[PDB]
Amino acid sequence: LSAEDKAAVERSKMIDRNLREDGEKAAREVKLLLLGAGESGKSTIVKQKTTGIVETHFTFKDLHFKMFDVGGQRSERKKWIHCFEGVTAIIFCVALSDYDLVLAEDEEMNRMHESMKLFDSICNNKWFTDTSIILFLNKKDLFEEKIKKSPLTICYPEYAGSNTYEEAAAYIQCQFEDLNKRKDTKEIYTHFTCATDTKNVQFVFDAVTDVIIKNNLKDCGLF
Amino acid sequence: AIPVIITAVYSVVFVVGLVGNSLVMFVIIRYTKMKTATNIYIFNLALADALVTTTMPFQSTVYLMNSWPFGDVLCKIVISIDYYNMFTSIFTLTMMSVDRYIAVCHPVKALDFRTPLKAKIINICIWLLSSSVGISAIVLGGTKVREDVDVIECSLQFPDDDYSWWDLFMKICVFIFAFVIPVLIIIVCYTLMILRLKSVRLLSGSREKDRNLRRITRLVLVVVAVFVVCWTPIHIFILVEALGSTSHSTAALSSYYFCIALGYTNSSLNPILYAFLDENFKRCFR
Amino acid sequence: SIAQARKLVEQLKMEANIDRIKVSKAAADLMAYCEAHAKEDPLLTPVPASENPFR
Amino acid sequence: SELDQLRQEAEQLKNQIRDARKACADATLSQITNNIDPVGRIQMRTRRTLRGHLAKIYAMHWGTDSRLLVSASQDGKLIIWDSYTTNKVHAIPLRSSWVMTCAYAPSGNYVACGGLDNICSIYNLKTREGNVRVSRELAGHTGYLSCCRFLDDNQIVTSSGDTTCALWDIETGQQTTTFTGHTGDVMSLSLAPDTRLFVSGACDASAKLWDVREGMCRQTFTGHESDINAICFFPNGNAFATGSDDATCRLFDLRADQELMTYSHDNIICGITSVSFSKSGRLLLAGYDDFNCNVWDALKADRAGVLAGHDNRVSCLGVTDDGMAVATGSWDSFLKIWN
Ligand SMILES: CC(C)[C@@H](CN1CC[C@@](C)(c2cccc(O)c2)[C@@H](C)C1)NC(=O)[C@H]1Cc2ccc(O)cc2CN1
Repeated sequence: LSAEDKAAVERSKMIDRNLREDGEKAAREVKLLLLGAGESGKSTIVKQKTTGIVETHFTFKDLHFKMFDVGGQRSERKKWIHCFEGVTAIIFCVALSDYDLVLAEDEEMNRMHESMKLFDSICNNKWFTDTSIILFLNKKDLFEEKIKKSPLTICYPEYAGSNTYEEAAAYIQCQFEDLNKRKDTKEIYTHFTCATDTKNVQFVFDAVTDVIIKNNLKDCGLF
Repeated sequence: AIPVIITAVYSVVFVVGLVGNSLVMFVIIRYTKMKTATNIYIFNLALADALVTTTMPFQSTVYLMNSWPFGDVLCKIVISIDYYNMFTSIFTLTMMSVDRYIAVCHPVKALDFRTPLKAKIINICIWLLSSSVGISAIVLGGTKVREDVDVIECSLQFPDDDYSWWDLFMKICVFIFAFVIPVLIIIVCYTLMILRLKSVRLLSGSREKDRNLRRITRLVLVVVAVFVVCWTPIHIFILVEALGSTSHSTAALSSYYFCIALGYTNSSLNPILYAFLDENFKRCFR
Repeated sequence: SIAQARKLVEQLKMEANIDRIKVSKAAADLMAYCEAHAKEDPLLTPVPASENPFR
Repeated sequence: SELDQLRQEAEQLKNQIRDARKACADATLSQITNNIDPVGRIQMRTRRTLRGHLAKIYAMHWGTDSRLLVSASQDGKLIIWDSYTTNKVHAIPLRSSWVMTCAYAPSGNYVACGGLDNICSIYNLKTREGNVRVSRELAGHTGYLSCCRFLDDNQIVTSSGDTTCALWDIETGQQTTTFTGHTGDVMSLSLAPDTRLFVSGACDASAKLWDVREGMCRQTFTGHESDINAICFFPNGNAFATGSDDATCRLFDLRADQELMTYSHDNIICGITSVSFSKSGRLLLAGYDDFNCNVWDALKADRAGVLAGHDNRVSCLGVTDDGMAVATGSWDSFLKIWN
């Protein structure tokens, strides 16, 4: 038709090609939903002004992870959780040493109970039927001496076991794993780590590789 | 009496293969999006079966009349599209298994090696590789008579000369590159795929992901079985009547038409199996 | 706190002393605006092929 | 006891307001409507499907005219479409990939962009240098922005996540006024056609009328029972219809602030993501989570047609200012234009 219309069509095709070549790398740029309780070891995990979602870009073995820390979002979580359907996994950093102290400023609710409620909310969302949770339990070093004096009776008056480190970690593991109401399509990965412990990148790499194997079975038509 | 039933069953399986392949092509054209790397491969299977099902009335009428009133006009093209189908089906079943293996065992590089552009590139490459054999068949085609019944069939153009060694080298080469390298690659890739699926944590549980892995392994096993058990006795028959000598025995032609019936039944059952088993068509149809 | 309660009660007191007239007249003039502009709406009456440039 | 006395005074005065608006309703809109000619079936087939998005589309906005609309999606791309030719003029990159609001200014020179990053983005579309460049980086909201409808070339109204609406200046970046009074979180904003007032919906089922020149809530009304996430004025400016996450649409007026008409049906139990009017106001277009769009008689409260055809849940729809066509965006990276 007109030359101006042909120029507009050519510009539209050029920017469609640019958009295609810029959005093709968004599949390679894998993304993670990092969330957790306040001062629960979430700040020290990211080392391995918008006042909103903090963006951290890091890679391991050429995979280009993205983490969306939602620590500065004080709004209602229900109405913005639907923007994370394209996330591949959920990182849930909570501290094991936060079982006895409730707020360190007031006495109405333990931090571990609120963490359990948050995990049950974020694990049974209809948006995350098939998003595997990478549960993280960090700062075990402070939990080593904090279990010798204070038993689990402060946090749970139903323990009735042995006041030892391994059984305490196993019982916290058992409480967190049983929060999942559908174990068939959902698998929750857990890693034990400290504030000065390495090999978290290996765990999250194994996690993301397993989830994308599930994806590759899904699109090929087998899973 | 005897040819009444077998021709009727052949016509019935011809009709159901045509209608199944037609509906598969229609849904993959205008009802299911073609962006997945396996979508173009099942498209290639559909096209190859559609090209080879057309020769089923030719096979039926040459079994009936024991000859053909076709000449060199179309026996040349229906003998070129035979090898075109053979190489297409074999190399698509090889590349699909390679794609699945590189999807499972190397998922970090599957995001780079499983782009639709690269899938189209590999598809065009194997299309050209089949087309070289097809054009070799169409330039080495022709017909001749046999001096016992004076009937005619179109085959490779190789007269009585010193080309018998070349014909055996061609037959042994197509046998190796049809049922040694491709079947070996398919078996190795699927076994390594299941071995890698052993070690994963989302498919090696006890409630339902273990039986998900069981049905996936049953899927690849039945695909390999349907391909091999149906396509292989053809290769036994032609390789047996290549190296030595084989006359037109009554047991030979009956086994020959039996093997042709199997090698058409697999192509007829491929669209139905890949429509009721691939689970993307099951997800879309619901 | 008590300041929030004071702010809410004063804001609601400001909203209390506003003019409110009959709802039937609001329905009537809504209907009047709908019928007076029903001609000027392609979604109500489909314009022909010479018009309607989404063709 | 002073706090209890203040609470009792507020309760009895709100009861007085409720009694005044109950006695103010001499008649309902149904028994005035029930003797008019009904609207026939709106068999509106699709005309344009603006393919090109690679991610989930949440917001769209037209101009004063057709042929130009902006679209927002989580791919980091803010595409300005040529609607008639199906083309696209600009592909604006975003610093933050979290977007759920966008607007096209009446002058056509500036666009809105915001989301979970808590920052409003304004880009200059017309520049001597050939590109699309950000002009003012509007920050000051502690919550996520959700609706950013433009007053004019220099004034922008932003609905935010800290339960407060705000009017900004482009040249300074500061809020002139801060609209406060919504208890719940706010994800609805619609400006009046005369550019004098605006209504906003929040999570507490509250629609509040605000004045822009002085900044206080003039009227409020609660008729819903779920989160309100879709608001728009009637084209005459004396009414506004409310779309919520309750499988119902409700119509309120600016003059009495009461329940004029509810748009709810038994076969739909899914929420509404967007609601807009045509320029006549007879048809009300309600998006749905039932993977389609449905139109409504704004007076007869009956289904006048279904714009089914989306592969996913819709999130945004806008009828043009000349009443020409509606562009329903959805989560399946499509944007279908209906006529
Ligand atoms: C795929 C199955 C179903 C048939 C299809 N084919 C199609 C063409 C055909 C009907 C035919 C062609 C020409 C004359 C004639 O009497 C019959 C008849 C040979 C059957 N293919 C064959 O018989 C192939 C199988 C084969 C395998 C290995 C090899 O080195 C050469 C060949 C050539 N014949």
